[PDB]
Amino acid sequence: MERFLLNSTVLLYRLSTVSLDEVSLDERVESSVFLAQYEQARSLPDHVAKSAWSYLVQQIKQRNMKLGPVAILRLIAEKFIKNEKGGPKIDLPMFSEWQTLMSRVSCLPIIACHQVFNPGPASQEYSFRWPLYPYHPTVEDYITRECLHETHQHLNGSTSAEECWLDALKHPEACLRDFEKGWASQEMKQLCAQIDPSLTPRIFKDRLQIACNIREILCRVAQGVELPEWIASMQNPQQLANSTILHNGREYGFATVWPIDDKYSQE
Amino acid sequence: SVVKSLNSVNIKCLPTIDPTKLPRHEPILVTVTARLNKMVSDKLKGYWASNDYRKQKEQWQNHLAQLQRGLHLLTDKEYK
Amino acid sequence: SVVKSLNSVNIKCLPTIDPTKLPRHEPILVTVTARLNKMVSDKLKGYWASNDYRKQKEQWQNHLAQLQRGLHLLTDKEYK
Amino acid sequence: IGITPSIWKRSLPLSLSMTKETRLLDLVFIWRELRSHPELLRYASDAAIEAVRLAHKVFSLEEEVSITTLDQVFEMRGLLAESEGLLSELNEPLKPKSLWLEEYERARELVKTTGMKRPLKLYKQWLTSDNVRKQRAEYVEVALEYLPDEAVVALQQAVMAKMADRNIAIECPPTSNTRISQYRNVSEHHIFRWMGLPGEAIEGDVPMSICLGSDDPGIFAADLKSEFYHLFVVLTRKFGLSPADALRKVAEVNENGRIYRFHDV
Amino acid sequence: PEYFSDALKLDAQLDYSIGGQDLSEIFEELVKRACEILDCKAILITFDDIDTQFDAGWDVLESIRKFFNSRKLVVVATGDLRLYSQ
Repeated sequence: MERFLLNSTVLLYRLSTVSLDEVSLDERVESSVFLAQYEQARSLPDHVAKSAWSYLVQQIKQRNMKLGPVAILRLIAEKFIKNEKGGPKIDLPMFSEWQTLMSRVSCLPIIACHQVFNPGPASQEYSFRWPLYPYHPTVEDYITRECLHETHQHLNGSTSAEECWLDALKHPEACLRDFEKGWASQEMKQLCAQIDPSLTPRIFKDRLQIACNIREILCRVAQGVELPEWIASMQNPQQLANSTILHNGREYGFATVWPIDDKYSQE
Repeated sequence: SVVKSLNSVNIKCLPTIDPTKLPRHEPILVTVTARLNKMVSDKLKGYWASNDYRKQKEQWQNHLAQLQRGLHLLTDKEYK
Repeated sequence: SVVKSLNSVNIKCLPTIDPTKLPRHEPILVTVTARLNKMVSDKLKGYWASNDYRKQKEQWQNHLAQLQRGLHLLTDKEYK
Repeated sequence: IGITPSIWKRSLPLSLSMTKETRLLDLVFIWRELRSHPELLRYASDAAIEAVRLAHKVFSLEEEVSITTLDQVFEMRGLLAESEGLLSELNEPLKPKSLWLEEYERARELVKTTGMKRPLKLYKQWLTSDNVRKQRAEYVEVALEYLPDEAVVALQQAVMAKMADRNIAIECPPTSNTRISQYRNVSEHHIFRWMGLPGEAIEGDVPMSICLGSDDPGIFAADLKSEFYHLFVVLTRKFGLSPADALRKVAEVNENGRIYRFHDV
Repeated sequence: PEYFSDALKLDAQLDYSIGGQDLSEIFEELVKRACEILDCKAILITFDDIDTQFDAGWDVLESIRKFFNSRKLVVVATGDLRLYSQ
């Protein structure tokens, strides 16, 4: 039920256009998410969707949280992921409906939230590279004893799909050439409209450029460095569509310095 | 005052070590190495899981581990 | 009498403590934190899951833990 | 969960003895796994009635306590005694973030919450009451055949369903260990019941996962290989199994020690 | 080090102004509860003569000055004040 708030075009439209000054969006998210579930899983009756959303709001309030990605990712991480012998592993009974979640919501944000608010055993070293798998001793014994066998593994592209988003960030304009060449074909014209009806190549560049600036802006919060004192200029998320903001009439950039040589990678 | 402008040939200064503001019996090495090991690993922690992090950290750990035998060799009750 | 005037900007005063009216081998710093931990715990109980009750609590628990890992050496007789 | 109740009753007095606290935990438990049983209700109903009788003897209480309250009291016995709000004063300063503060406050908050502290106050007497602790250690007399032969089997098959669901293996002692003092020979050992030998498996049993171990064989010179052969011999001779089929049954036990190995991957 | 986690304990009665491991803090409410239980406004304690070994009375002087301070507890001392000076 929480996958809608993390994968829905209609919320993105109501968040990529409305300014950051006002804070109260509890109504505008509730109305939007029901449209989001309407266009994603229409087989759900309204009252089931109404109550399930009402419980979600009520469940958050009892924990003294505020509705947002920092709080929603908490709920999913504790609902699905639990520590085990191998570290963070998905619980076996809930695995099947987790796989449904992966079709709409990426795993990278979820695993990060679980580590922060529920660390591993004795702070044991853990670098995340592979998607989480449920642990069952019977299968684990068989796999180690007799290895798996793959028969259809498309080599080209990326190792998985979540990292291809990172590769897309490395080419904010070159990936548009793939988009523009594909957009000439009628098949890609319909497929793009299937997800969001108002999807145009400039919007695709709009969102990718916006996603690029958000990564840098929030990185400065993670690194601990103080805010670059041009955020006061930006109050509308659309202003992040040009990789440069104008505050007191001078050029102010968004790109920051990262400790890693390759700032665009899984780690 | 000396160390304030000195932080600006590149030099680094450990925070001042006062034996009075310390346990009465702890020798100098364990105190100074605690200061020394704190930043140098924190400087490594400044990096985020880079390739050079693992090489420098593990070789640093061996340096401390091989010196742990003599950390007890700063006098004792009786030899064993 | 001085603390009476202060209790009656806001300034908080901790109750007077006496090393003679205390165990001989218990240092002052553990005692001053004991009285200091008395009030902060009491104020947290007053909130009882009000706004940002967890925020102050957890930042306090970690701070007490970090102090505890430095409290053994102060009472420790020698180095080990 | 291995010994057949008929075998267990061999050469025992007509009425055994056990501590009241161990008896009360039995009576509250037997109600849990028998009221679910559609035909073994008389035993469940009688147990629930007389467990309430025993609770009055132990807690010395004067008001009414139901079997539901007793179960709620006994489900909170896993908490640590020194958890705040349970035995120590509720208003105490917070301890400095040990690995125990998660345990200390967890048993604290859930006790405070649910809006139900009546079972908790019963539990404190179960821990820190002079009379209750003395009454618990006072022994009681229990009939040997309190439950009929089939009734005990119902509990054992209930354990199997629960633990096989949790998928928890069982260490089996060496069968050369004549420590039980209940089996006439090795062929009657309960390990054969778990593995599913015809003529030694009780109907309705839920097969488990059984690993192999040799800790206290009770003999002078022993090894795991000797125990492995001991199991293989009995199947071929006493139970009449072909060597190819006999090995597979004992091979399953030897492999379960590898499926549930504690060694890191 | 393991003592401090066992320290800090609160005085659950009368909520005195002193919190911690001080035993005097933990003593007055016991006396007052004893006094109301024992239907008295105070308890009289008698310390006998220390003529034989006055060195034994040093702990009594500490116990009187460090813990015997409540209004609802009366103590009768004796001996020779000159030896206490010694």
